Amino acid sequence: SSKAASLHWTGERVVSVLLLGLLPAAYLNPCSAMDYSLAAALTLHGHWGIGQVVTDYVRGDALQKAAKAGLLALSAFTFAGLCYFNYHDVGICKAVAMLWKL
Amino acid sequence: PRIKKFAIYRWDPDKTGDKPHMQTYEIDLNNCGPMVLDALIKIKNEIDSTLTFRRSCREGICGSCAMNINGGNTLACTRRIDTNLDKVSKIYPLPHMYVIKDLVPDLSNFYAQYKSIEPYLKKKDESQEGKQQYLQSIEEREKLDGLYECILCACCSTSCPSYWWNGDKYLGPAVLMQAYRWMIDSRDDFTEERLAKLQDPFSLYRCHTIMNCTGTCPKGLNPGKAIAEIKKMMATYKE
Amino acid sequence: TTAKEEMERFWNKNLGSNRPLSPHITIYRWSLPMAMSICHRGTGIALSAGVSLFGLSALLLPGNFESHLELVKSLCLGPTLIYTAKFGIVFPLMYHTWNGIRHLIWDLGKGLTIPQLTQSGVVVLILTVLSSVGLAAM
Amino acid sequence: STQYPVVDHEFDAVVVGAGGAGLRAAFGLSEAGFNTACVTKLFPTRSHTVAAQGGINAALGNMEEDNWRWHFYDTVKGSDWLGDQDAIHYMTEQAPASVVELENYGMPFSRTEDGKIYQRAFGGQSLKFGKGGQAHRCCCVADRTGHSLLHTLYGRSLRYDTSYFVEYFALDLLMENGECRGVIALCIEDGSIHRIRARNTVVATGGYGRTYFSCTSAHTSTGDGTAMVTRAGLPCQDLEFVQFHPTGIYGAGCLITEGCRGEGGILINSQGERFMERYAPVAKDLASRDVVSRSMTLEIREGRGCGPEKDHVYLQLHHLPPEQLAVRLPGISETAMIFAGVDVTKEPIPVLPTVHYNMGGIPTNYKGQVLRHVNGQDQVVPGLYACGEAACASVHGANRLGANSLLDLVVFGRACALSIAESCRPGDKVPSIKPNAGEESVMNLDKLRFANGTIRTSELRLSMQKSMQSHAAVFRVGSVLQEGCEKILRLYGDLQHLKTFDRGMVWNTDLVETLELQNLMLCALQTIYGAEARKESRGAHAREDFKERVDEYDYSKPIQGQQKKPFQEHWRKHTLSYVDVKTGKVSLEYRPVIDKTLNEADCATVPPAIRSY
Ligand SMILES: *Cc1cc2c(cc1C)nc1c(=O)[nH]c(=O)nc-1n2C[C@H](O)[C@H](O)[C@H](O)COP(=O)(O)OP(=O)(O)OC[C@H]1O[C@@H](n2cnc3c(N)ncnc32)[C@H](O)[C@@H]1O
Ligand code: HEM
Ligand code: SF4
Ligand code: F3S
Ligand code: FES
Repeated sequence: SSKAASLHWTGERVVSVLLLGLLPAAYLNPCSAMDYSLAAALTLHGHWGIGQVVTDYVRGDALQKAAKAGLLALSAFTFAGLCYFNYHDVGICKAVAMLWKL
Repeated sequence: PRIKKFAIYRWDPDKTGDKPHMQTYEIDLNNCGPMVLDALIKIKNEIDSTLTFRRSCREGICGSCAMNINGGNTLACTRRIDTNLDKVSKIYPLPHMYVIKDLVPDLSNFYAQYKSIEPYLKKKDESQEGKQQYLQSIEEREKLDGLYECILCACCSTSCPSYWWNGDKYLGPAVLMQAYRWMIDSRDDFTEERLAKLQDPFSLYRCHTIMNCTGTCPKGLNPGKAIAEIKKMMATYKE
Repeated sequence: TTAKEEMERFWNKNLGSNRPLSPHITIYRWSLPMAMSICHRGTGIALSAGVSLFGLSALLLPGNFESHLELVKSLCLGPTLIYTAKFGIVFPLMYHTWNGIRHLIWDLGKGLTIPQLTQSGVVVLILTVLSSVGLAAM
Repeated sequence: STQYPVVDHEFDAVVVGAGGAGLRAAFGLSEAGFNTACVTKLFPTRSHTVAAQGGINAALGNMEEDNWRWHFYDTVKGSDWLGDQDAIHYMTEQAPASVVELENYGMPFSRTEDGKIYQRAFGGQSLKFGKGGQAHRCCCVADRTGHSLLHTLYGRSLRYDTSYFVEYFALDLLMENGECRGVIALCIEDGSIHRIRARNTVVATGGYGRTYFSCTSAHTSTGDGTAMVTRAGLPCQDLEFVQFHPTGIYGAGCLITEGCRGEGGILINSQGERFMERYAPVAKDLASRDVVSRSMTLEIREGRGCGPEKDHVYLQLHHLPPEQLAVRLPGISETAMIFAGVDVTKEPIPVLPTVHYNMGGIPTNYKGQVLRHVNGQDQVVPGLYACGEAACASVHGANRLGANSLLDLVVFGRACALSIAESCRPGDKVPSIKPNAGEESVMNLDKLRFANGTIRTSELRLSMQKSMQSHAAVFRVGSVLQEGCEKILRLYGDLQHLKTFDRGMVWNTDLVETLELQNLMLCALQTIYGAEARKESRGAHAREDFKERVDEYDYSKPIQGQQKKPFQEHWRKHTLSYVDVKTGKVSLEYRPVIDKTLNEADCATVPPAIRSY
């Protein structure tokens, strides 16, 4: 039957290595495509991470479903917000830059 | 004379309104075997015979006397008493377990989990069994070393915070290592399906590689390392 | 009796019993591997909190990034006090980053003995301090 | 009284014990379609067989070519002709099939270049009926074969609907007019008392090595089924036949395997001279357990003892290659370091003969059925079976061979199952006990639970243990045994002065250990009175006042022009021991040993001879 849990687990490690590939690459070659990738990976990695934390500590039927939804909303918003920030503002790379030569 | 203090976790299910307290004893190490169980047996036999705990083998293969001694889960019959008199031995039952009566923890769920992974040789064609001996190379046999030696003492699982929080659905290191034991036993035919039994967010995947298990095992085994090996099989098997 | 029935009965007896839970965190020996797993949790949590605060404010708050930077500049930019914010921002990052690599090497199947655990641990701590001092210095 | 709630159960069959013997019987009965209970006072995996190390004998002929009949000869000889030859035929012939049965269950046997089960040399084993030199038929899982024997069987046991009663303590048999109806048991968890009733009952409770101060056996080896057979006024058999394993560790008495000597390890006195060359030039330190043990003891008494106290011997392994010690003997390596601080690869283990195995126990057929003794003739006890160290089919006779008990377990657990599956059908009239049955076991329970006497349980235990140790060791003499006897009888009288401290229902181990003491004493009484009555030296029972093996014939010479001794004028016969529980008086009787095999044509009777190694 479905081999979903193993896929989710593998997926996680894939974005993990991806997120780790991006951080140095974003430094060296700061462009827009690097801003979005960072937004995608950062919030997806983040989303799955809190996922595990929730699934560990949040005990109960309808109470876990709820967190899983609250976290779903949080992520979508986080991802849109960063996407907005990239399109209509400075963008992650350049923001970090400005922030740092300070 | 050499007097050593022991502080042990107490609770009586038959005494009304009793709560978990610590009783202190004192043992002359001059007149006692070098291990913690020797001490336990000695206070039980001489000081107070209410002290209730599991034991059988005295040499650390039965796994009966498992308990949290001075922070860590081990076997009391296999760990030496700290000859340091300026220290008091704090003894507790296995962590995060229902205490039946002091030091004696309900392992029903533990054993049930073990049962749930079918820890025995499974064959597709079971009609030739008992007739001839199965062949297994010296190399194929080695893969079982450091896995078959498990005592089902529960020190490891009972040390995994993931097992604390999630004892109901998460199988734990002891059980998971035995699933793996059968997975790579070349005589077994049901590897692909033993894997599939783990395809949920809980049974295996509550392991976040904390490694208390391996670090605590009274027998030198490596449950965590085996969980790793399971996880890579899960990620790679075909069907 | 099935493994499932044994589990049902275990929980039925204990939940409706006067039995206590045996102490756990209150009694278990603190070890460096364990502390390091906890901080990986914590750092991971602090970072997502930061990334979410950052995206959500880009949606819910007025003005541009430049505007909020000028707000920071008007606090009067203490020399070492700014290094402190930089350090405290990149310290969780580096920690989780390095320890995250160490996690990936574990997923590969390597470094999973108690000797390797203590060594790789110490190493992560040392890499964190150095990349945290270096990054704040940039 | 109904302070104690009685809970009634109904099964086709009950097994008391969850060691190898217990398990094999339990799931063998279930496989056969019998609704089967299993009562055990420990989680199955905690039973003593986990502690087993050296191996399990079976003439698979994996190392060289072999014949089971050769194993047969070795065993009857081993037994010093107190071994019932019909049971030894059955066992040895079955032996290959029983070990293939285990390996096909999943036992992770050590392997050879062929991929077949690795077997090794073991004490007392030969090829070509004693003439062909050393044999290698001890099947093993490194030196941890009992552990994995038990866990594989336990693993297997989970495939069947056997009802387990874990951490339940059997008190007595449910007996009705000489017929066994079941068991009455204390549930340790909640103090409740349970009558389990069945058409057939299997007793598989192992031995009573805890009668002694120094024993390789578990704390839980307290002869509890032997105790139950006794209170039912049934005989025990050959209880005075107590094996001393040669190589128990000096400190905590823990077993170091014969496998060590089988893998090339040497026994050494303080002169350094490998002394088993002196006592048995042919077999050396691979001789019988009774002989090696006896030769060790004599080297101590004569000043060639080792250590500051001069009271032990040395088991040298350090001359063997490290990689061989690692692969063949990782277990003993570990425990010699843990208990004695000894690095097997550098220093020799300190070792000493220590109580190990009870070849006596509950007499049975080769089919597993418990025998009583009526008008000097064998009578099968309806509804009662026994197997393993608890039983006595006397397959081991006067001296067990190494790796024969693990075999005993798997063969006779299987047998009890087949005997039941062949004598009746599941669903048959489970016979009904009186509503007030097992009354007295409760009264006993209640008197012990509330016991407010003069002498604490543990103090009377140590009294018995040190008395058995000083009066019934390796060598015994009439006078020492006599003092030993009344000393144990005094201590049986002291039972009425017992003190208990725990009043609780839940896990009152104070109380179970007291029930255990009651059990240990009945095993002690019988071991010692029986010992003092036997006026000969045979197998493990060495008398210094009667050095002779007293048979029907003088078997050294040809038997032709010679008068066969009357039955009550010799000693080649099983001891049957009884005890009146009210006064602890030991009565004793004798039955002949079975010499004929199951088929002369396939397996010839080995008549008695002068037996040396
Ligand atoms: C001590 C020992 C023995 C041993 C050995 C190593 C050691 C340290 N190595 C051996 C070896 O390598 N090869 C071999 O052939 N034998 C070896 N032995 C001897 C052997 O282990 C024993 O003879 C044999 O294992 C006895 O097994 P058995 O199944 O017959 O009995 P048990 O394993 O000791 O367990 C007893 C069971 O009975 C239950 N029980 C006991 N009393 C009660 C009461 N009161 N109520 C309910 N249940 C009871 C126990 O729970 C246990 O399951
Ligand atoms: C590139 C550097 C990073 C790497 C290599 C990395 C890798 C990992 C890995 C492998 C895990 C799994 C931990 C486990 O098995 O328990 C993890 C957990 C987690 N990560 Fe990251 N991560 C990085 C950066 C980040 C960032 C920036 C965030 C947040 C914005 C983050 C958020 C989380 C969270 C919330 C968890 C869950 C905590 C837990 O489950 O214990 N990570 N990380
Ligand atoms: S792996 Fe070690 S700690 Fe876990 S049950 Fe087995 S022997 Fe005990
Ligand atoms: S303590 Fe744990 S979380 Fe996994 S590595 Fe060991 S089972
Ligand atoms: S009692 Fe056997 S493990 Fe300690």
